[PDB]
Amino acid sequence: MRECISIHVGQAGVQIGNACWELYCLEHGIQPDGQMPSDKTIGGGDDSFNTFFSETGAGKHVPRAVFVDLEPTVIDEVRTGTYRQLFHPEQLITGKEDAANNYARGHYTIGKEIIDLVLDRIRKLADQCTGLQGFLVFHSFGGGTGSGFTSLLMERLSVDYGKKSKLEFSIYPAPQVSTAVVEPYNSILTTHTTLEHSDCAFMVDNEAIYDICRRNLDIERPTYTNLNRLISQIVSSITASLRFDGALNVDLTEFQTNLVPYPRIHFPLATYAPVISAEKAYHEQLSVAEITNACFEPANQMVKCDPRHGKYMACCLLYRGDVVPKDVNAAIATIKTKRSIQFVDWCPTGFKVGINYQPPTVVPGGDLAKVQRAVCMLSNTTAIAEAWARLDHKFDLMYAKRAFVHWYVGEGMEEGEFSEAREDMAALEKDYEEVGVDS
Amino acid sequence: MREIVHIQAGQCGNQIGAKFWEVISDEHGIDPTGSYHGDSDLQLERINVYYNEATGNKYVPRAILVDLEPGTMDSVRSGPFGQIFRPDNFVFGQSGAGNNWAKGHYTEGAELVDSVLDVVRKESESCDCLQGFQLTHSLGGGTGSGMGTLLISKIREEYPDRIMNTFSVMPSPKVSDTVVEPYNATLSVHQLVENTDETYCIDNEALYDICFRTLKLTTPTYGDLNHLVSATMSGVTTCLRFPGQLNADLRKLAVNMVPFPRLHFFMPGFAPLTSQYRALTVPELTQQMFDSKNMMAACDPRHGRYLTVAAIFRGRMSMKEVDEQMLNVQNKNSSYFVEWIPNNVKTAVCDIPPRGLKMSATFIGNSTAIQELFKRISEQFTAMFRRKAFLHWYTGEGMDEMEFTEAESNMNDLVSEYQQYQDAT
Amino acid sequence: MEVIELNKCTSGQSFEVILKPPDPSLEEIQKKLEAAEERRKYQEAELLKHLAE
Amino acid sequence: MYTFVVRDENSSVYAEVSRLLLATGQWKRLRKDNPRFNLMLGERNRLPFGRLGHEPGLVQLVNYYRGADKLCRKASLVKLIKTSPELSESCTWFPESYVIYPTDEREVFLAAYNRRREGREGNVWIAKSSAGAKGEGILISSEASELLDFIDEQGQVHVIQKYLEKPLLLEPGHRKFDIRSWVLVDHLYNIYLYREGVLRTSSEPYNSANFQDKTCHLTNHCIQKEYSKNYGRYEEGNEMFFEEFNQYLMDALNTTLENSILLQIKHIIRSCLMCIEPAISTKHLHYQSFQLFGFDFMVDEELKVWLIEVNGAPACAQKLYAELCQGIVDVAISSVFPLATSIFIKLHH
Ligand SMILES: Nc1nc2c(ncn2[C@@H]2O[C@H](COP(=O)(O)OP(=O)(O)OP(=O)(O)O)[C@@H](O)[C@H]2O)c(=O)[nH]1
Ligand SMILES: Nc1ncnc2c1ncn2[C@@H]1O[C@H](COP(=O)(O)OP(=O)(O)CP(=O)(O)O)[C@@H](O)[C@H]1O
Ligand SMILES: Nc1nc2c(ncn2[C@@H]2O[C@H](COP(=O)(O)OP(=O)(O)O)[C@@H](O)[C@H]2O)c(=O)[nH]1
Ligand SMILES: COc1ccccc1NC(C)=C1C(=O)CC(c2ccccc2)CC1=O
Ligand SMILES: [Ca+2]
Ligand SMILES: [Ca+2]
Ligand SMILES: [Ca+2]
Ligand SMILES: [Ca+2]
Ligand SMILES: [Mg+2]
Ligand SMILES: [Mg+2]
Ligand SMILES: [Mg+2]
Repeated sequence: MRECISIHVGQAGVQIGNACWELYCLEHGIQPDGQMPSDKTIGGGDDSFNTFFSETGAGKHVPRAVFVDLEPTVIDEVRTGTYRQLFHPEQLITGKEDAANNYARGHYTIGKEIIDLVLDRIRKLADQCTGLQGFLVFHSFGGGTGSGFTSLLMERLSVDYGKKSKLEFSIYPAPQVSTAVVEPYNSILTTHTTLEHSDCAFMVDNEAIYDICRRNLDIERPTYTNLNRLISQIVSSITASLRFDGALNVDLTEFQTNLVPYPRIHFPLATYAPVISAEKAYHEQLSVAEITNACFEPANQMVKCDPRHGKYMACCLLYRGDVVPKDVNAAIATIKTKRSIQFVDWCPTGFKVGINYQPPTVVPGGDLAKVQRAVCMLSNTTAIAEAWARLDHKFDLMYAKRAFVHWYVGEGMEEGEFSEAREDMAALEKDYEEVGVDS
Repeated sequence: MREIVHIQAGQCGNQIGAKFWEVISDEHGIDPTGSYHGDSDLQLERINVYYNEATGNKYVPRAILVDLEPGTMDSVRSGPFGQIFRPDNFVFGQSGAGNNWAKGHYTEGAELVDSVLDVVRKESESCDCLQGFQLTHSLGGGTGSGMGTLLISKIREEYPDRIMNTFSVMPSPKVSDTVVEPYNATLSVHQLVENTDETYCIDNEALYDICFRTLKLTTPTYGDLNHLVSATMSGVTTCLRFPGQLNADLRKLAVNMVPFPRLHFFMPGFAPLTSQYRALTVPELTQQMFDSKNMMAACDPRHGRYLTVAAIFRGRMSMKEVDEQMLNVQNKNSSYFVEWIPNNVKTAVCDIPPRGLKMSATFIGNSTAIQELFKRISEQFTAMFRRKAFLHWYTGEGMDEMEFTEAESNMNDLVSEYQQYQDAT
Repeated sequence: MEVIELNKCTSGQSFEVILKPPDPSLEEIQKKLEAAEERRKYQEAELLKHLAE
Repeated sequence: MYTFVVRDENSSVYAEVSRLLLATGQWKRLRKDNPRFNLMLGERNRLPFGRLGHEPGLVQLVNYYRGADKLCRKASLVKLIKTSPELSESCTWFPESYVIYPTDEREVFLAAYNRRREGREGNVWIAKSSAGAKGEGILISSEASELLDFIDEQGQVHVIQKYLEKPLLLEPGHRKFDIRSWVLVDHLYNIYLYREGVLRTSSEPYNSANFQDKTCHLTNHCIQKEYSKNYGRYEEGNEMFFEEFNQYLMDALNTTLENSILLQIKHIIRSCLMCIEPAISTKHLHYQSFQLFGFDFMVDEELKVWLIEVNGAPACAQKLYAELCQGIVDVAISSVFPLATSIFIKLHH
């Protein structure tokens, strides 16, 4: 057994983390007070769920998690929420005033004053680990904390834990649910600084989650609560292999081994199905073929893009529920004869498949109906570069006029970091093109 | 957490500031004696942004009242909600400022400014985490214009990393007290260019025209003008004072609204403005909000381009319909938004409507059309300064002509800077 | 269409199907953070000098 | 009101389409870089498909199908036909073609060429490339060495195709021609064949004993207007339209254009576009596409139709611009953005 430490940074990171740990407790049968009746080894053990939960002598199961925000209003909701008894006060770190959607303020000004404290609270969790795997980092691209302080933390984590793997869950900015305008700056700045320090990053575009909630859940105006509960389902399907018995993606290293042949190109596309409204009184349950086919519909992807016009480097299929290998292969065979699925020449055309027999767990009183089977597909396709091209174009529009740049320079950042970060994104876009497009 | 310190200076500044506190005290359920008598815990969730808690469940505005003569503040202390203010926060002299920026900024005001800063310091030290300052004043007189900008400079010296926003009443010859208002306004604008983060430009001619043409008030008073300002200030500050979508302090808000440091002069608007029991549809609210007749800077937005736009809707309404109508307005006016700041129109909804309305909308525009306002002031300034008319009132307080020449040049540069971003593609 | 590496447990199973074959040091971080803090200090000293004039 | 942007100023078709849209009083044209459009009349090269469909609350439509280039490049059309089972290597309406680089099919082309000279068959081939523009990179020869020496002389990817040595010749004149068909595919992937086509005719007598005189062999409008002395003699601009051509087939061969030729043309158009439908359909995408195609055909003396190439940014006949561009507005633009006896034939599937 090898432990994993989750780190939630900024509002988006904290609220999504709150949604995930709630779901983890439901999946593992852990009550809000931390007790777990099915766990017969009191105060210890090295079961699969112990990768995410430590155990006190009183039988409490404590998340291996740290929450950090530069202002306290979001983490105070964790301190007083349903699962307040789950966390120790030292796991919840709050500053006085936030980074004001300013990467430079989160990275340099405020980050310098709190980074040593965050590392000490993380070190305390690492000291309870007999064989730490590494870290899962949740944050937004657009926030000043989520972008600025995360990149500083990722730098220091590479210093203090050089051997450990680091995985990201990153919220890509969408104007539909944002009142900010500087998020393209913060996204490019944090991607540039974090790129060498992240081994595998799962980007979630709020635009995609928003439309899935509108279209499939019949929610006219999705809230962050709607979005986060759906995101936590996807996150749970990605981390389920670390928390349950299995043989696929059993440690963080396997994520890079299975999904990332080239280090800079470490942004796999996630696709999830089925998403069914709990209010839907009459629903016919979807087959293995139908949910697998839905994995190649752009409308179910975490980032809207067209994989038909890219190339695959790797594809992982993660099923939960009533699924047997025979039905998976029959579905894949049919999909090959109907879909544009092209791999690069230097990779095998194949699928790594994982099946967990426990069907998805849904929050009581949530928007999602329980289904008999679900699947999350993780594919490393060059089509996700469309999301970089969108972001870099918005960056280029504002930066040509130096709009808002004075806010970042005023926090001690130099203007050259903008163009250095943008040139790195230009090289990243070029890498995707060299891998995925013919002459 | 997220406390604001409010300052009101001079006659206009204190009369508008008093109305602001009357309006939001009613919205928060606070009676004239500072006691809470509301019916919703939503009224108290962010009450600390603007009020201090005194023992006895009393709420005291975090407000400082400044003037160089006692008259207007005597009226405030006698006014409707006069007893609600902290008596220690009335800071006043006896001389007056004679509608003279030099007296407010250099002579009479300089004698009083230190004691104002003492009260400011006392209110700041009791703040859990000071979010910033707001000042209400006019630019055409002596105290609000001259001493107000002196105060802003002293505050930036002592609190250099705190946001400073103003509600600034711009003079108009059609609603004028003295002929020297363009001198006072031009001297003040340069101070604001340097030392504020957001300045809401409220033109007295726009307020008058709204009262006359739209509200059908045959003979508007300053009181009628101030009703529009206090309602606008309430709407502008709604998302700080009530729970809702916006989780932003003043700095985050300024970061997203101000793309260039000197171009931070905002054009506010409000809807509805009716002369009355009829329900306003979301299309009606949105259309009137973007209509130049509902804005208060007397600038035609079709004469410039929007750098950033924010709109705040209040009341129970369809957020889906709000989104649809905002997209409809943007397409109708696609030419008037700069295309090099993506997604520069943002909206927020608050479920709590203002007094007497089931729904309302407040407009906050950062438009290059505001240059028309500075052009008007600059023309009126030059028309007198070319003949050095009325200057002896200022040179008699120690100023020389060079400081006027520099103020003129500074505002002409501000106008030039707006013109270059209106032609940028 | 070959299945390989089939592993089975009580919780589920996993396999692979093939269709066809084919850092900055601690001191350097401290240097950057302190360099930005000094640029903030220089800018603030210019503002305070401006206000002193 | 609807908004659109123009990003290809060299399009005669969409200059007229843009003109019609403005004249409706319900469409406003924005600057070419304003992203808040409903309709994009996009650029020919490197159209930024990845930025479409991400503007909140805007339904966005573009006049090009991403991935349709596979049909509209000579090298990739050969590859598509050879490797798609619905088209297959045994496809009967496409001439024997091979892709030649200066992967490559040099040895396989020589193999069939050797066998063709064994049985003394007609061994004439035409070498062409999509990079060579407007009658430049064409070479017709009956000896393979001259083709390949001309290919590697150029640095571009070429295709060698069997030259149709027995073309249908119009009389009088003993002259060659090709048929251009305009095909509109809307956002629902309905396939609309414009009822009006055009024949681009050679005004010189066909001479199979001299393939260097490329005026009686190449039916391009630019080649005939420049090199042929008899330009415009039989028909204005060497353009014969369907009514006359149909009357000719009735008078000369006792058959109709519909029976002898148009059934095959419809079959070919339908086969090509249905083949690439899964790769380019925008049915479940965050943006929608339509596109106008120019199919070019040849007819042999047995009244068999052969597909020559597909143009993805075709021009139109002068006298057909008004009707066709109105049809583009009707079924492709107003179908998605409605306003306040069809000229197309719907090829069903
Ligand atoms: N999906 C999702 N996105 C969120 C959530 N909260 C914020 N966001 C997105 O995150 C971006 C704003 O960044 P925040 O996370 O709120 O900012 P921050 O990390 O707290 O940093 P500060 O600027 O210091 O406040 C916007 O794009 C929001 O749409 C959330 O709970 N769920
Ligand atoms: N296999 C073949 N047999 C006989 N003639 C052929 C042929 N391939 C091409 N041609 C002749 O060459 C002419 C031009 O061919 P092609 O279409 O390759 O060039 P092009 O793409 O520049 C014209 P356009 O762009 O208008 O379609 C045709 O009009 C046709 O008459
Ligand atoms: N809207 C409004 N404007 C005012 C009011 N009182 C004065 N003004 C304007 O303010 C300017 C005069 O400044 P004033 O505040 O009276 O002088 P001060 O006491 O020295 O600050 C002129 O432009 C007046 O038109 C008021 O109550 N409301
Ligand atoms: C980007 O911010 C928004 C987006 C959508 C809708 C509304 C907003 N709010 C915006 C745009 C602001 C401000 O600038 C500052 C305002 C203010 C001004 C003076 C004193 C106190 C508070 C508060 C405020 O609410
Ligand atoms: Ca145990
Ligand atoms: Ca590392
Ligand atoms: Ca004195
Ligand atoms: Ca003193
Ligand atoms: Mg935050
Ligand atoms: Mg007065
Ligand atoms: Mg061509």
